[PDB]
This record gives sequence, structure tokens and C-alpha cells, in this order.
Amino acid sequence: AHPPELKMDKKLSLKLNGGRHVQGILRGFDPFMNLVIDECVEMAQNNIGMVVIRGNSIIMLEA
Amino acid sequence: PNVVFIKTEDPDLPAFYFDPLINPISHRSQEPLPDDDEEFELPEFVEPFLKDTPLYTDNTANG
Amino acid sequence: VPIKVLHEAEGHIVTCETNTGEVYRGKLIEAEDNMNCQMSNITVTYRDGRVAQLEQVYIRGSKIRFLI
Amino acid sequence: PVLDWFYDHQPLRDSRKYVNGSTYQRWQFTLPMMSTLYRLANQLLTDLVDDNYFYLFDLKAFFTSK
Amino acid sequence: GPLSVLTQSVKNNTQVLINCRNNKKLLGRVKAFDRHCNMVLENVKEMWKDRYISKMFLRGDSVIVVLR
Amino acid sequence: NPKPFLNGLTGKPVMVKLKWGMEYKGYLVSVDGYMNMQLANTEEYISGHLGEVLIRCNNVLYIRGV
Amino acid sequence: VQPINLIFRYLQNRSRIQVWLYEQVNMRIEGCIIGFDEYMNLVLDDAEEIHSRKQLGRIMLKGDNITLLQ
Amino acid sequence: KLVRFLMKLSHETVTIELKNGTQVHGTITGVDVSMNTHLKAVKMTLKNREPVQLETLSIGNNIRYFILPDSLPLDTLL
Amino acid sequence: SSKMLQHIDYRMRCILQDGRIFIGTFKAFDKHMNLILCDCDEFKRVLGLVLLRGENLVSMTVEG
Amino acid sequence: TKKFTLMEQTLPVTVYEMDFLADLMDNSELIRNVTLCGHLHHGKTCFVDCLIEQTHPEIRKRYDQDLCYTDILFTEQERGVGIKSTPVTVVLPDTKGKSYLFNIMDTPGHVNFSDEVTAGLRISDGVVLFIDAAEGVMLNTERLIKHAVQERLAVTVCINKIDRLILELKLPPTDAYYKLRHIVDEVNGLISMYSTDENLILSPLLGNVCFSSSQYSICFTLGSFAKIYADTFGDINYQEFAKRLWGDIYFNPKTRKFTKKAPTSSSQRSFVEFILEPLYKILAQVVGDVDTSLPRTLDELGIHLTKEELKLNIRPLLRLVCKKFFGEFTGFVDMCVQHIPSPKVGAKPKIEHTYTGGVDSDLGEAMSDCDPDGPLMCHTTKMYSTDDGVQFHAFGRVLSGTIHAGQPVKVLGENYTLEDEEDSQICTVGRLWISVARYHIEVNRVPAGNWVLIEGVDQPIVKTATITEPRGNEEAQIFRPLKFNT
Ligand SMILES: Nc1nc2c(ncn2[C@@H]2O[C@H](COP(=O)(O)OP(=O)(O)OP(=O)(O)O)[C@@H](O)[C@H]2O)c(=O)[nH]1
Ligand SMILES: [Mg+2]
Repeated sequence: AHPPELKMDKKLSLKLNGGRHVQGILRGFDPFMNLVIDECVEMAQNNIGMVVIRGNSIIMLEA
Repeated sequence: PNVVFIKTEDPDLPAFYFDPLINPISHRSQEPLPDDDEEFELPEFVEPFLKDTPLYTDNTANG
Repeated sequence: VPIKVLHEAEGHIVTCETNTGEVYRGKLIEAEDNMNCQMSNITVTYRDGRVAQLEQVYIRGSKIRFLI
Repeated sequence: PVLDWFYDHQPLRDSRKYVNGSTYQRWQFTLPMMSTLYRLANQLLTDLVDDNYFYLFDLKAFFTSK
Repeated sequence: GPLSVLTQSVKNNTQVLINCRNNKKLLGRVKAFDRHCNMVLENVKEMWKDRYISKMFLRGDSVIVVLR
Repeated sequence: NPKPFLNGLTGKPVMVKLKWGMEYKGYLVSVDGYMNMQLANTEEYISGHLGEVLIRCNNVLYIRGV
Repeated sequence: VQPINLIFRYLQNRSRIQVWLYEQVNMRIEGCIIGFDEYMNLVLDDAEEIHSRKQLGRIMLKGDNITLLQ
Repeated sequence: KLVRFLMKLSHETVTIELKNGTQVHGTITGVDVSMNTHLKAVKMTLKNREPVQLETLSIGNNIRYFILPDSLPLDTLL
Repeated sequence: SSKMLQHIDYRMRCILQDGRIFIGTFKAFDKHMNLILCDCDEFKRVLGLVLLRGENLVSMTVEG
Repeated sequence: TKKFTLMEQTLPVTVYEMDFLADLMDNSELIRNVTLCGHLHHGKTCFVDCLIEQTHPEIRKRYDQDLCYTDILFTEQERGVGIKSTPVTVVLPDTKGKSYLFNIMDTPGHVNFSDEVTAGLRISDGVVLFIDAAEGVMLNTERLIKHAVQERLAVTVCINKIDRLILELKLPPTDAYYKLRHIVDEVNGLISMYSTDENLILSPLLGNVCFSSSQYSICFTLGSFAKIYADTFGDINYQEFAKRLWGDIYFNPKTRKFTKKAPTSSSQRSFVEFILEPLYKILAQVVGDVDTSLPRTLDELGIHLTKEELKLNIRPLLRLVCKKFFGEFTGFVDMCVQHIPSPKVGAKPKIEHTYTGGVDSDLGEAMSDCDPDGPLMCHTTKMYSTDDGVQFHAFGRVLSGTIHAGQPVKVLGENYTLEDEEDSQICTVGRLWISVARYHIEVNRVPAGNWVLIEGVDQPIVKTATITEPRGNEEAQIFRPLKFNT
């Protein structure tokens, strides 16, 4: 249990389990490596502003 | 088996003390030793069981 | 000494196998405890052979199975 | 430890931590008073430590001898 | 704890049906459980067809549910 | 922490839907500290009424508390 | 902004955030959040889970059973 | 408990069915604290395929089921 | 986590989470069964010195 | 009646069930055939009494007297010395809790009774030598070391009566370590000058020297005592701590590491500081502070005791304290499993040293296979009497096959050969008796690698004999007779 090894705070795409990928500005990490993403438009563009993406199911995060 | 029991005179002598009435050992090929301080340094809070306890009392030799 | 073998490959581009089945060739700049290493110019095949390039990829170790 | 009650007809019959009570049946004691009494009773006590001193001077040998 | 002890007593006195996470519904005597739900079942017929296993050991990640 | 929520749900009626579609509605009797639940007089499907049952630590996707 | 702080802000506001399961978009749970535990356990408040949106009230979801809540 | 019973009966012949469907049936060489354990002469039958006789196979907790032999009484581990 | 000393010299074949089974000489390993296996050939390609994690290695056997 | 029995007609609990022992005796891989030997009155009988107190739950030693479980003749009780050697078959757990069958041949420590020790050598596969810590190595221990070199068996050493250095000699810990290290050095030198093979050199680090006091139920190795420290604090590794205890390995508390050199003046070793000094302080808290700081020491060891146990006399209370501190006996189980082989493992040099036909003959590899199937050929060397003394019963290991009660058996003498068929004599076995010291177990199927009394073959046997199938017989030679040391 730790934060992500990217500090993040940039327009990056995060891909979860099963290949579901969004893209947006990261805000910060969590103890379960969970990231809050600003304008997380789904790159597969559904964004609700404050997207709490869990690092348990999040698999990758690339800028 | 013959009782060879050391009898103490003074309590100035320790309860674990080499009596000169005992004949000396005069002990006289290496040992299978591991690496010295290259592996297995002891962790925190490991200790002998009675390290806080003193070695002997004056009533110890009495008992 | 597997951690030393992983640290000796730093600064170079190597291929890794994913948990889904992908092959990713890339070079890492730093590594994490749960194999969430930050990698740059990583081309991932997405288990189909189509290598797509990405930068600053902090891909977690649940995604990547082993080396390929 | 034996300083008070050594010359009583009932030494420690009062003490519940030592005896069961007034019946004076079973005693439960402490190490320094046995050390003091063992030092005090040195005249009547022997100095032998084992039965190997009694090699053939034992009761089985005396039964064999008779 | 106490619920696991009661489930083990019910499994010793009757036929308990434990449906594990490997789709194994086993009716029989669960001999013991554990804090990590390392369950040992003695003479239980498990359906993955209720084939009888004389002693089956399963992990808590591979177990799902139990019933008396 | 979910320890007081599990203490409230112990001996209380709720439904639990698992990852495999196992929806079981009934009176949960006891839930452990790792959310290892035990239920009584419950009806499950994924089946029928099972009565006394139990579950693993995190085998349920969502626990709808009635 | 940390994601635990964002989840706590969404639970305090009880906003109707679209929430899916752990890499499973079969149920889209939109509705109020009652609160969040220390182990990220989520409590819903009449959140309609569209498959068939059926809001039920107090629903407990695990800490790692939800992937995307926006 | 169960790990202690496996360590006690870790010399007899048992079957370990993995989560991938690989069923290694054979003599146990040694059972560790974790599920990574070494077996001897195990006929590992693959998932819907044939068996392979491996004299040394070490298992992760992929090994899910363990069909144990009758060398375990009720009070042998109780 | 304790099988590294038995296969510290002999070759072993292990299957990763991708389904690829690689046989190679295990030269080193980590505490979480992350075994760095030099000269690993996967069934056909070559992975080199491959650190196959304990969660990734679902199945393994001694090949050499 | 003739009161020369010391027979238990009932069967005790022995914790485990009978069928677990019955399944364990089918193996001949977890079975260890070990002879306990040593000098006269070295606590070997009290050591087997400590194993009986471990296994049998209702059997306990009395406070006033030391019981003798293996000594079952009345003459041994009258003389106060072991006379006739005794076998005990038991299930024993190690530190890991794995069950192992133990075929133990407790022998008297007398050189005029060394013939029984040679018979126990010919039956068993391993040797455990008892050394008194106050006395050391004497003449009969020396002669048994020479006979073990000749018999070619794996020998491990337990040092008994370690309390005589402490309560009776009051030694410093450094001088006690020096005496024990000199004992280990002289045993290694004796092994060097008798045995031509120097791969076996006995060290506490190598898993060869165990430490014991059989009047207080003390038995530990470095691995067992490091397992005790691991159960105290599991942050350590007990294998590396057993590697780092003995042999001038000095603890560095600033770095919390281990050097081969003392970091400061009067710095003691890890063995001394972690074993000898805390045990000395434990015994000092017993014999000097039985009421003041004894429950403080009990809570420091994590042991809870009642008030009446603290009101006990000093010697059974100290035995109970050492029993609760060290648990059961597991270092000896690891000693005889990890360093003494099975009949299946070490079958080859014993059948090489015993069979005149050798292991090269096909019956020789059938012997060395330790086969529960195949030929039923055995060697019965010790052949006991019974409680009445009228009839006799043989005793032996099973080198291959399964004996059944009522199954016919041909017995062959020492003078038997391929043209002498006159020593052959056919009888069925009446009952098969697994030999514990004070009682025997009626069993039916006895496979290879197992020690069993044989009923009904007592007519043609003189001293030792070989055991074969009467029908379906093959070229069966005769095992070598018991060459005595004296
Ligand atoms: N001081 C001391 N005496 C012990 C210890 N263990 C056993 N003894 C005594 O040694 C005596 C003789 O040893 P036995 O128990 O008869 O075992 P043994 O060595 O087989 O005796 P023999 O058959 O004559 O060789 C016992 O009666 C015990 O009282 C010990 O740890 N310390
Ligand atoms: Mg004796």
C-alpha cells in the first residue's frame, strides 16, 4: 500500500483492468495507489470532472 | 554416579565460580562458521530471556 | 539477487510480459515496490502484436507478469 | 528469619502463610530460614553426600549378611 | 471464531455444503477451518457431479461460501 | 472502518450480491472483522432458500442493507 | 487532490456520481453516497444501479470492489 | 492448522489441483509455510490434456484443492 | 519462496500469467518468489534473464 | 506366581491413536532405527522415561524416585543398574510437527553387557551416544565409538547431566563452554583416529551435538533453542541463529550483528550470552528467588503457573519449569531424522556389513530396497524370554517383506549354508508384538523397516538367526554372527 511512482499532475491516460482507459489531469495519489483525475475523458470521452479511479483495478498510467 | 559437589565458604565468591580445587581443563582445528556480519544481523527487540535479571544472589548459593 | 539483476537493467530498453498477455518493450527511469516502475518510450503490444508507444508509463506490477 | 519464634512450643502455628492453622500439620516455608536452620544444625547432621559411601554397609548387604 | 466453531460442529454432526470460489459445492464433513479459511473437509462429495473426496484442503481465496 | 457496520449487520436482514451473481437475502447472524459473514433463514440465487449459511471474507460484490 | 479525499468529499456532498464495479461496467450506480470507511468501504443512499436502475437505500460496497466513481 | 497437517503429512502421496486446472498427483517432497511446495514423481495432468511425470515440481497460491490420502486420523491433527 | 536453493543451479520451467512457459537457469530469486532465471527460452522465443514473480508463476517444474 | 514381569496388561493413551502409528509403520522412510548407548548410568533410561512422559500422558515420574521404564527385569530394580537392552517403538514429532516413527534400542552402559549393544547395532541404523557433562568420555564410550566405527553407523552425541556443571560444579559460563568445547574436540579427535572417514566431524553447528538433562526433561539443539527464540520473536531466522550461536561468534549490539572477534573487552559469544547465561539466571531464580522474582521470571518467559506449583519442592518444580520451557523433545527428533537415515536410505552398508551373500546378490538388492513386497527375509539377533520365563520370543527388524501372524516362517541358524538344510525349521508366527518396554502391541501385518517380537519361533534359534519364507524359497544365505567387542 503506497502512492503511485510518478510524483501525475499532467494530462495522462490511465488504463484499468480489462483495458478501460481514460485521459485527464491527475490531482493526487492515495494509499491504495488510487488517483483522482480532473476531466477524465474516457479514451475509448465521458468525464464527470472529479473521477475517483481506484488503484486496485488501475493497471497502468502513461503520460 | 558420584556426587562431586563444590562447597563454598564465603558469599564473596560468585555462585558460578571456578574452584581451584577442581583440576583445570587445559583445553587444546577450526569451526564451521558463517560469514561474520555479512548476513543475519539481529533485528530490533531481540534479547536473551533474563538479560534484565542479575546473575546470582547470596541466597542462590544457599539454595 | 533478482532485485540486483532488475536494477542492472536500468537505463536500457527491455521486453516484459503482461498478465493479460501483452509484450512491452521499453526503458524505465525508476522502479517501485509493487513493480509500478516509471517507464519511458514503452511500446506495448496489447496482446495482439500492435506495439503502441507511450511515455512516463508508471504501469503497475499487476499489469506486467514477467520479462519477455 | 528464625529470630523471633525459635524457642516457642508452637513456633509458627499462628502463621497461616507457613502452616495450615492450629492443627500444626503441614509446613510451607522459605529458603533463607532453611539455610539458617541448616547452618544451625551442623552438629547433628552428617557430611556425606551419596550412598556410595555405604558400599556394602547398607541394609540390603546386612540382610544378605544375616 | 465462534461462528466458525459452530459451523465446524455442524459439519461434524451433519453434512455441511460449502460452495467454494472454484465452483465446488461440497456436501460432507468439514473437518477444520482456519483464520485464513484454510478449510479441510473429511469425506465430502464435491460437485465442480458430486465426486467424493476423502480429505480436501482449500484456501480462503479459493473459498466463497458455506452452509450447514 | 466497517467493523461497526458489520456489528450492526450482524443479526440483521440484508441482501448480498456476489461477483458471480449470487444474490442472497436474509438475516445475517454474524459478520467477522474480515467481513466473513454468517446468515440465517436466507434465500439465495446465482437456487432456493438455504437457511443457515456462511460466506468468505470478500466474496460479495455489494451488500445492500435492508 | 487525493482520491480518498475526493471520495470523502463525494460522500459528504452525497452527490449522484456515476460509479461502476471493479472493472465491471454492467452496473452503473448513480446516486447519493452516505459515507466512506477507513478501508474505502462505500455506503450508498438510494443509489440507482442501472443494469434496470433499482435504488434500494443503504448499500455497502467493498474498498476494492469499485474501480471508477466519477 | 491445515498447513501444520500438510507439513505432518508432507511425505505421503496426495493430489494438488491448481487454479489453472493442473492436477499434480504424487508423493510430497516438502510442504512450505506458503503454498509453494515441492512434490516428488507428480503426474501433473494439464487442463483437458495429458499428464507429465515431474520428479520435482514447486508451486504462489495457485494450488487451490488438495486431495489428501488416508494417512491422517481425526486426532492426528486436532 | 523457499524453492530457490533447490533450483539455484538446475534449469526450471515456469508458466507466467501470460500463459507463456519459459525454461531457463534460475540464477537468483527474491523473497516473494520473484525468480530471476537466466537464459530463459519461452515456448518459441527467448526472454533472457527473466524475473518471474510469485503471483505470476502459477505453475512451475524442474526441467534441468 | 513368578513376579518377574513388570508388565502392563492395559494399553495407555500415548496421546495419538493406534491407527496413525499403524500407518506410520508402513513407511520405513519416516522410521528411524536408533540405538541409545553410552557409559554406565548416564541417564539413558531416564531419557527414555522423558520420552515416555512426552508421549504417554498418564505416565509421570514420581517426586521421590526416578522410574526406569526400559528396565523391566526385577534384577535391574534390585541391583539398581541397567542389565538387558530394551526396544521401544513410538511416534515422535519434530519442531515442524511432522510425525516420525522411532525404533529405539535403549542399551545398558556396561562393557560386560556390550553384547546387547552389538545386537542393537546389528538391528539399528543409527547410534546416539550419551555423555555425562561432569565426567566426559570414558572407557566404554571409547570402545563403543570404536565398535560404531567398525559397524559403520551414523552416530550423533547428546551430552546428558548438564546440571552437574551448574548445580553441582558451579562453573563459570566461559569455563563450561570451554569444557564442552574440549569434549567436542576430543570426540572429534577420537573419530579422526578411529574412523578413516573425516566427513563426519561432530559439531553443534553441524547438527550433531544435542544438550540434555534427563532428570529435568531438558533436550535441545541449537536449532530447537533458536526455534524457541523464533517463537519469542519471529523476526529472526532460527536456521541462521543456530548457525550463528556456537563457536566464538560474538554479538555486536551496536550494529546488532555477529563477528568472529569480540568487539569489546570481556565480550562473550552468541552461544554463551544467548544460552548459558540465561539458563544460569533461570536456575538462580529457581534456587535463590523461588518466591520473590520467580513469577516475574515466569511472566518474562510467558509461563503461567499456580501457587501450589510454586509451593513445591525445588527439584520437581525445576523439572516442571524446564518441561514447560523446552516443551516436548524435538531437537532429538530432528537429530535422528536429519542426521540418522531410514532403513530405506541407509540399508546398503548395513546389509553389506551383515549379509554373507552381500548386497550384490538379487536377494541383496531386495534387502537394500527395504521392500514391503517381495521376499520375507529378516534377521532376529536378540531373542528375549517372557514374563513367566517358560517360553521365549524372538525380536528383530524386518529387512524386507510383511510378517503375518499365522503365516509360516522358516528359521535358519548361523551354521546354515546352501548344503546345510538341517538348521531350517518351519513354524507359523503366533502373534506379532510391537515392543514397547512395559507392554507389547498385537499387530498383524509387519512390513519392512520395522522392529517386532516374533512368537512361536523360539525352538531352533540359538543367539541369532535368519528368517525366511518356507515355501517359494530361493538362494538365501546367512547373515554374519554378532562379533562382540569383548
Ligand atoms: N545429576 C544428574 N543425574 C541424572 C540426570 N539424568 C539422569 N540422572 C541420573 O542418572 C541415573 C542413572 O541413569 P539411568 O536413568 O539409569 O540411565 P542409564 O544411563 O541407561 O543407566 P545404565 O543402564 O546403568 O547405563 C538416574 O537414576 C538418574 O537419577 C541429570 O540430568 N543430572
Ligand atoms: Mg539405565
